[PDB]
Amino acid sequence: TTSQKHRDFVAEPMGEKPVGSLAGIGEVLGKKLEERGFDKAYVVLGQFLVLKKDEDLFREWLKDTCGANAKQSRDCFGCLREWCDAFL
Amino acid sequence: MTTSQKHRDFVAEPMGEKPVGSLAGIGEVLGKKLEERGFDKAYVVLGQFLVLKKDEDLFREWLKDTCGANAKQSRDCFGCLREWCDAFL
Repeated sequence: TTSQKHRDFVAEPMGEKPVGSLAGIGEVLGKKLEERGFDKAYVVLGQFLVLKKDEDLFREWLKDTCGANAKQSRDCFGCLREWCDAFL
Repeated sequence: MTTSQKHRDFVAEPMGEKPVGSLAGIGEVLGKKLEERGFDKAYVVLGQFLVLKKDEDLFREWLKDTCGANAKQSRDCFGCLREWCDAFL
């Protein structure tokens, strides 16, 4: 199952969308990401790609960086993976 | 058109699993050094470009530090990723 936020994100180029457009990334997680330099969705895409799309390493990085729980990191990973399948 | 045919072929379509050598400015010598440092697919270099927030100075310096690229090579590589992003990101 997936949220509408996921489906909205995977359907279109992300351009300059903020980090909060990513599935799983709510207001709390977004503030922390912004505070650490990840202010737009594409910067988080960048990390996903530097980590060679590795699910375990990306979800752990998201936990260490902004405190995402398992569901939140699962949803964020899945939205980036499906976005890449469509556009990359 | 003053770009390389490599640039044009790269920016014309999604990059998928293209090797790092498909990037403009990345010949066999630079490509090997990038591959040895774990940057084996073009999208991994895109990743670094994006984590650096598309900053030319930071990205070109990273490329120089990582594979020894010269100014022309690093400018070609940045320009190709910049225009790819403008087209597809």
